[PDB]
Amino acid sequence: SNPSKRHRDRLNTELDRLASLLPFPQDVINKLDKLSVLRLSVSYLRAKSFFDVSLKGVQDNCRTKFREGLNLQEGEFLLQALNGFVLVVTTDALVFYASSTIQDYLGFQQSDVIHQSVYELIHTEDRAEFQRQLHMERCFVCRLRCLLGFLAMNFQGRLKYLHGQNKKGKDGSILPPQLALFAIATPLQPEIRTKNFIFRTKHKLDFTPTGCDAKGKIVLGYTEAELCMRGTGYQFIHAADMLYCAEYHVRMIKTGESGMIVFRLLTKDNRWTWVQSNARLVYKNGRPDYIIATQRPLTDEEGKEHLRKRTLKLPFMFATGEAVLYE
Amino acid sequence: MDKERLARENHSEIERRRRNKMTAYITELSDMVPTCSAKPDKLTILRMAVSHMKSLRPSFLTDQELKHLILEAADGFLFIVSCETGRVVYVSDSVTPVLNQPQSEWFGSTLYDQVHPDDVDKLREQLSTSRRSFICRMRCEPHFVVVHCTGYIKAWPPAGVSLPDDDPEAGQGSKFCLVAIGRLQPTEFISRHNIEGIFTFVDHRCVATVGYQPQELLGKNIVEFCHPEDQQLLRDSFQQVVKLKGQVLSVMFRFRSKNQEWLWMRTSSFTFQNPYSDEIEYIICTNTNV
DNA sequence: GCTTGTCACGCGATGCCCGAT
DNA sequence: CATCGGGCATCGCGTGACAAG
Ligand SMILES: O=C1Nc2ccccc2/C1=C1/Nc2ccccc2C1=O
Repeated sequence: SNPSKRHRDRLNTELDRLASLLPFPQDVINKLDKLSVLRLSVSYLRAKSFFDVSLKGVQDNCRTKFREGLNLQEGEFLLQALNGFVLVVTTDALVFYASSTIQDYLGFQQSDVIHQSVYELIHTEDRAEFQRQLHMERCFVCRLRCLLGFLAMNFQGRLKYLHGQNKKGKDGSILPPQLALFAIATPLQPEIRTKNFIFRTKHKLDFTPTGCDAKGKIVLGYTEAELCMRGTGYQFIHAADMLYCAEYHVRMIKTGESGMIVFRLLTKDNRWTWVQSNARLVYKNGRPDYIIATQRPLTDEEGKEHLRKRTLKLPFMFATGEAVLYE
Repeated sequence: MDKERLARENHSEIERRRRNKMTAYITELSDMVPTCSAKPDKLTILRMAVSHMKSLRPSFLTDQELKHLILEAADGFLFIVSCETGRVVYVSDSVTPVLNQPQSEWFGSTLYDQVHPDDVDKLREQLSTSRRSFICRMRCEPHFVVVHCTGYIKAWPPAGVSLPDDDPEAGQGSKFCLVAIGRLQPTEFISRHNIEGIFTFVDHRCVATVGYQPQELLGKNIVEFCHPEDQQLLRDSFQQVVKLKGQVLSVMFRFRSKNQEWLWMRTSSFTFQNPYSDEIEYIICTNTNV
């Protein structure tokens, strides 16, 4: 042996001692490096120091053993109900903490993210905004690196003093704590194999739906009974397509075939879905009897394209809004 | 510059920054343990950090620390209800600082009994048969607060939690449960009403016109937003536009804005006739700021 | 087959400790 | 009470082996 070797061996033994104490599974610990070991040790100490100041149960007249067991997992229940993950970031843009579910949403292990620069997980065009929210309530949107490209995510949180961080001065004196962002990050919200869905709907002569096939129930969300108790089809049609649909209804009355039109229908989720439909009159004894509309759902993009290429310029054509439907 | 020399310099710089990071983390450890801050070398700092971690000590945080972080970040209270009956299987203490209600008022109860009746049916559509997110009105004369709920559907009973024989849950036999968090929270626009005045379609421009979101208007009668002096005028307008199908009727009234402020609005209304039966589907209104 | 990174090791320049001045 | 050289310990630097991606 030699002095350098023995000193390095002592240092490495202390590093292995630190690694064996980290609050992570053994498979996570074994694949760690010395720098990550020290980083996670510092992170654990800082978290415990903060909770030593900030922190510290079912009601006493409502205690049952099952409810106590649920209380012992209340935190994980909240985490799973977040539909996203927790993120505590310091003024130094360091990830003070990230909940495990980050791996479920971005593909990053929480052991590789904690005590690292948060900007490493953000889109550059959004980084300038993030620190803007870093320096009491906060509700913004940023795009974060997603290893499952990027992912747009809404952040809802606050700025609170991260106590117990023992920031020491030039004088060796303790400094007051800095603000830190405590945030919950969730994804955003606005068709699949149903692109090849071609479904048919039967209607009365006034376009009151009286029948619907299975793919129609899957696309529009109504049961066959629910689709009929809500009046004619004009109660389902977007207000930007009402007069277009009415003109093509007049065309169908005067010809028996409406041709291919692209319009928006209201689902049971109170959502709008584009359809390419063709209504045909079916006759009984030479007198019209009922309409048979055979349609295909469209993505919002190609629906907007069809609306842009509308032959008829009609009022409310470029209007957007929400609707409800009653019986 | 030859590539081997540049590679060697990059490698040396990487190792230098690596040693820098190691010493900085050792300094942070010295700042983080008791008597180091109150000067030691790297070995003593590492040994004292080992002892401190041994005294402190799988998850990085505890369940209580995680709950604390989530609640400090975005408030809320956890509730676990059954999908069949809505029976409140669990409610956290955070319901008291959120709804001003004790845990007793929710336990042994059902979620439909805790929400506004006008939401009950909606609630059912969120409980029958992964993720869920809705908005309802919860209790606290009685009083209600708009609560945003987001959660998921978990197969009951939960793994790891022991269910004793003499427990009130032993005989329930629920198969799924909603585990959720509840939190407290000169232009014109077009609209579509029924014959009675109920908003059935609301343009998104209403936000810039009256300060309301479309969901805040849909379902409500427009007369509810009208000044009591102007209410009979608006009602007679809605009644007369039905008798005069095709004709356009304009009326000025006072709309109660989002800030409970009166705005002078001109609403021009006409009717949409079915191309076959010539019946009135709805009333199209254009509501313009004045 | 290149790139970035981890770990060990050789190597001196100081550090600490401490009999011996 | 210091100061002074021993020998081992600390510590920062550069480089080479080796591997993951
Ligand atoms: O193709 C439809 N599928 C539907 C499902 C539910 C309710 C209505 C419709 C459809 C209409 N196609 C039309 C064409 C011209 C005028 C009116 C209409 C409609 O109401």
